[PDB]
Amino acid sequence: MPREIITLQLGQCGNQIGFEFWKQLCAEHGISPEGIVEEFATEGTDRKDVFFYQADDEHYIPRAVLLDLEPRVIHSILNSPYAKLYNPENIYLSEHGGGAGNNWASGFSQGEKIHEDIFDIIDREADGSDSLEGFVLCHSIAGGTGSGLGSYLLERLNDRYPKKLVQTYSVFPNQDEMSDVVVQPYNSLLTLKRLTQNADCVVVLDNTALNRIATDRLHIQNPSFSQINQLVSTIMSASTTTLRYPGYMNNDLIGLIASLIPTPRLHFLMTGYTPLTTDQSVASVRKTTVLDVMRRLLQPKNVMVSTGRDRQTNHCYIAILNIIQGEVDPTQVHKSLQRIRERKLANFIPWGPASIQVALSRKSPYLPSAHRVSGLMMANHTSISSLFERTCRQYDKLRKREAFLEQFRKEDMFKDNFDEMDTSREIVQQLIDEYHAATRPDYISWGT
Amino acid sequence: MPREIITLQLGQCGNQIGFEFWKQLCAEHGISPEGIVEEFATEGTDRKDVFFYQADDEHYIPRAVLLDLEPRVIHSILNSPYAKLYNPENIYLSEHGGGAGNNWASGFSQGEKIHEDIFDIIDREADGSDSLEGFVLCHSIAGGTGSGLGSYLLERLNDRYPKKLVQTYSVFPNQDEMSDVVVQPYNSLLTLKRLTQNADCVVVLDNTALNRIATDRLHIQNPSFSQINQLVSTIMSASTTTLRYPGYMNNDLIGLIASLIPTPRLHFLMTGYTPLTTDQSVASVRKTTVLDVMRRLLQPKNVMVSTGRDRQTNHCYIAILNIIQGEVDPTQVHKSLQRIRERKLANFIPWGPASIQVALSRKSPYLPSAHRVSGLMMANHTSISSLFERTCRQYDKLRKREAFLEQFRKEDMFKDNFDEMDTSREIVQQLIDEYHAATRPDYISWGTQEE
Amino acid sequence: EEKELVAHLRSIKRYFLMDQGDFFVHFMDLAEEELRKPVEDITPPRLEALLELALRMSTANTDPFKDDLKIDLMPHDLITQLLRVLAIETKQEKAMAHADPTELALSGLEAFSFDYIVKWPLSLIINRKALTR
Amino acid sequence: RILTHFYQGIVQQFLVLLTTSSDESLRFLSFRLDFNEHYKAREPRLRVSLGTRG
Repeated sequence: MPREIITLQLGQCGNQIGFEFWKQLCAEHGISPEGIVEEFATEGTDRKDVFFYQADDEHYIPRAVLLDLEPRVIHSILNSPYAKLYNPENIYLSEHGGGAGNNWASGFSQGEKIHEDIFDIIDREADGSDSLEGFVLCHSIAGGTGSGLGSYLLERLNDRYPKKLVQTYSVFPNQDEMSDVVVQPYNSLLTLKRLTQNADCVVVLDNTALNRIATDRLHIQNPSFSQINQLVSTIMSASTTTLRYPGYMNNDLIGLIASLIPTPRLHFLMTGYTPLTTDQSVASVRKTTVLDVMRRLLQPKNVMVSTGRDRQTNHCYIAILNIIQGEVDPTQVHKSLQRIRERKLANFIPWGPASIQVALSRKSPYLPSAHRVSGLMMANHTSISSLFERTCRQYDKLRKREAFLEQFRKEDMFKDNFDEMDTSREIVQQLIDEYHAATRPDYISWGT
Repeated sequence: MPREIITLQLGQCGNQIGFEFWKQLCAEHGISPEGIVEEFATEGTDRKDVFFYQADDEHYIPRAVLLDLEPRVIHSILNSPYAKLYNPENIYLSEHGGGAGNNWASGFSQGEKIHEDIFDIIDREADGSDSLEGFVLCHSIAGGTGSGLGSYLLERLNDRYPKKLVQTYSVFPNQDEMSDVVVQPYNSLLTLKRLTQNADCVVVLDNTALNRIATDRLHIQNPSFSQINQLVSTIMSASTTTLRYPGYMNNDLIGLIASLIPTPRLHFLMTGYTPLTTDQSVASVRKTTVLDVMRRLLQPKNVMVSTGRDRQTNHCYIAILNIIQGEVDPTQVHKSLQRIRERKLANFIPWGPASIQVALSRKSPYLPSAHRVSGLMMANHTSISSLFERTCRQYDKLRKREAFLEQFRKEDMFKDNFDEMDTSREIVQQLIDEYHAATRPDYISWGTQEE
Repeated sequence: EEKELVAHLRSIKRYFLMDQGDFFVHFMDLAEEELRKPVEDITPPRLEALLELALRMSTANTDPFKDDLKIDLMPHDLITQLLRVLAIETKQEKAMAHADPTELALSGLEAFSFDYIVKWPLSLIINRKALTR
Repeated sequence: RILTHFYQGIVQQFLVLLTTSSDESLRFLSFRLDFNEHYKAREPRLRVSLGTRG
């Protein structure tokens, strides 16, 4: 049986991402907003049971959990056509409806208050899974609900489900923009603490990188939350394509993530997407070759991560996984790898063998694709530390100024001290250094 | 001759359930609201004489008795199209019409007040029944009318028909929900006492489970009594299909339940229905396989009983019977059973041989079925004890506070003491332990003088 | 058309070539415990039931030729089968083919093979040499 | 107890015959008869045959 995945969408940003993801999956699989397979959805080649459950022999219901501490967003979601896609028994809603006020400590306290409800929802969804691998949390690290409640949920899942895998879709705060969320460094610190102690995999979604990509790549002068959510949904779709387009390889999440996490500590993943196109440039289906595809993917303008230009650290890729979707010629893949090696388009770890894995994938048959070939890059690249290093520097800048800490001291999670934030900052600094160390042969002894 | 069955609809909920059941049976068998077989009812393969009597050469009248201590529900039934289904000589109505005031003990006393009329009705129906097997009671256990009248009926059936079986479909109070009726646990306890002492089989219908099923399957946020009644009518139709679609085996209720009740105490059955579909999804005839049927049966979302997640007790199925209706290939049944066993999808009793029974049934030819294949699950599962254990815990919580007991103390059954509640609690404890024991090898000696 | 040569080849790809990777992943995830048993401890009926249950419970149920898929218990372990194959191109092919089955209780993983029933004239394409390869 | 022991012996002999039976349906009937493995738990002879022939 498939390894079912429960999707947890946390806070405003996380819930928007989850909703758009479920919409995109429905569109790709030809699933109606009510969870019933459309008559046109005759291609039974997708593995819905990883991410969706069948309610009947005909109705596929997303294995999606929509979680918010504030009722406004949940009520707005419940007014969409997709209200029937998610199993209502897998939905835990905080009774107080007040949200976390963009406070991680408040989100954690709300999670503690809704702990029973959340774990009841989780168990109810778990019994519906024949071979549940684990839970996937989609949230923002900058808010209160997705950060605080998400951290609480991660802690309780780690304590209660120690044998299940924990993947996260964690939206990280913009590190290049001055965050209006003065406690974002506190929220980010608490989320990094939980990722270090209680998460098994952290997918970093930098809102700064999303805005940068929308401006430079999507030609969006003022990226709306909706446009960012649609880009995120496209990324999630690409990440789930191997579930949605079954094939010979990478048919399971553990197979997908094994190449990205060489050691249990090296569990911080960076993402890449291809082809990156501006909304206006859909018109010309470019006959991109695997070499051409990878070359455009190797361009930072097409990279879904905005890493700062670190001049001091010779950042390098620790590992690369290329998930390519669409019509792919194996000889073109071979030539692409050859050209990448000849051109040294990727630097690998010096302390062990490392390479770019390439997967060729089919597109969803129910959604007409304007592009013959699409691609996801999963990469471990030390320059991703520069995003983490930039977040750490912003944290240190607030902590050194004690800015907005009185509001956290008002909350019980932060009432007595901010030691969790300082330990998180130190751990994130060590993470940045290790990512830089992972470019060096001495990474074998890094952190010893 | 068929084993005639008298259908007893008790109290507001029971009478509504009985009325909707008779409507559904009439529609499935092509019986008019006047008791005449509809022209579409050309499949003379149904055994009407089990549940219906013939009024004339053409008209089959249901062998159904609607009994209530409150006149409102009976009057609403008599204003329905099904007023002509029941023999009026088999109808005994309490003259006071006042109900039990939501008191089970009051309902029992009201049954005692109409005892003579009720037993006269029972005797008249028995004489109208060629081979009356027994009575099927539809009632609620939480109220006064359906619960008290059910207890009275159980006592009087045990006294008058001690050699006949009495099965009930008894709607049990939600044991996981705190009843706002502080004496609801007392009424339920008195009803459980009477079911332990005077009933032979109680089908427990937990209103919490009914609401949950309406919510998950009918998408009803607040399940109405009508939605629960329509689910019950579908269940009754499925339970009567083997009477309406005769075959080689299990063509009668007694044949169906004989395999299900291993010991007199182990008479607590769990039910399942499949496929559960929303009315809108009739369009796509899914080629559901016997394996697909069995797989859907194993889903808790399709079980008509909301048992709590007991983490401490390894509740298990004692036995499972799947009644499947529609086109079934025997080789598909065999492969399905093989796969179910291989996958260990069900835990069976440890003290004796146990398996998932599978029944293949025809659909009614007179009723167009939107589904090629339908299925009922009958199961003995120890988690059903959790409903009984939860009811016992709720009773003890109410009894320890004597809350709202003064209304029951007005009635003779509860006037002097609440011993019926304590006996119900002890019986439910023994039932819970036996269901837990039935997962264990020591179930062989559970309840043996050597629960 | 009548022998559906292309359809037979596509079926072989789906099943013999493990093209339906999710089906095989699910089947192996469910069956590993049984394949972990010693060859003498494997219940052939249990393996067959697990095979049919994975076939029907996976998307392999959507394969129109899924019923042509049979379970084959290799007379040699995967290591012994490998040794036989390595001998196939060597004069040892007869010696490894005639090599007694390894007394080591092969795991079900090592004994696992598929069979495919090909009727004449479609059996002309999936020949015993072709089937063995 | 005596009747049960006789029944278990007869069931064991029936299972032996089924394992020696050519009919697959009889083997499937035997497999159904011990779904809870009550006789297999109670009759050692039923435990040995499946371990030895497989």
